[PDB]
Amino acid sequence: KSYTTPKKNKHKRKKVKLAVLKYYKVDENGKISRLRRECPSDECGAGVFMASHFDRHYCGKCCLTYCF
Amino acid sequence: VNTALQEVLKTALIHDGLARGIREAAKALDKRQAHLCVLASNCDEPMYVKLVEALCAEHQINLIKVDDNKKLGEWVGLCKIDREGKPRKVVGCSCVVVKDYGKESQAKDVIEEYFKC
Repeated sequence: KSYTTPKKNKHKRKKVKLAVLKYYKVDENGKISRLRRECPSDECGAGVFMASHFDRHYCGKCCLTYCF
Repeated sequence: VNTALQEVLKTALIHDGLARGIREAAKALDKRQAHLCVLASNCDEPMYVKLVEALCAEHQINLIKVDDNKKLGEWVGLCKIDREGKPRKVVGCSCVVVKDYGKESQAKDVIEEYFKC
């Protein structure tokens, strides 16, 4: 049946093609320049990277936050 | 000698050791579990192929360079529809980092012998 208010939409996932290249920086030689901070949590050793937001850092699944 | 690589590919799916995908490769290479990585070529990945070669060149990671992405997808078998016949439509995967737990196989020895030479 007909309602008053206009419908609420679902959050569409802003999917990124090749999101892995952004996390590292390739050198001219066979080495690396790791941009974003690695997670110091016990669950994920040194493999999982933290978010690089405008004024703090964050990790997803261990849910750890670090303000400047 | 790629039928040996297909035997190591089967032992890495059955025992379920391969942590496939470049995102999961980046995790497995950083957590130091990798023994062997298989990689496609001759595709529109100009700076991307430089990244994976640099990550494989960091610390003690082997390389297999097949030329086709879709044949690598066919080998791992991501969309095997109608096995009794031909697979319908499989995706072209790039970077599959295998780690056999059940290494008791006829194939891992001859590939390690190839990497020794």
